[PDB]
Amino acid sequence: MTIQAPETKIVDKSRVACDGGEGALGHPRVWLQIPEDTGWVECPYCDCKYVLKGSKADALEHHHHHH
Repeated sequence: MTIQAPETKIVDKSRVACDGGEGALGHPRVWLQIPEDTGWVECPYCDCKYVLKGSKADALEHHHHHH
């Protein structure tokens, strides 16, 4: 019903100290590891999708591709 909330957030480190959705829906201090293999991790409470800084999942916005 709530269509949830895919909250994309780019982090500097791979292991992210997440919490959850609403106060009563998590927030116990949880650390999720972002795999460079894909570039993101999701927390099924607030649906916070953490993208790794500069990862292949962070290849949006605009390309560069070097020479």
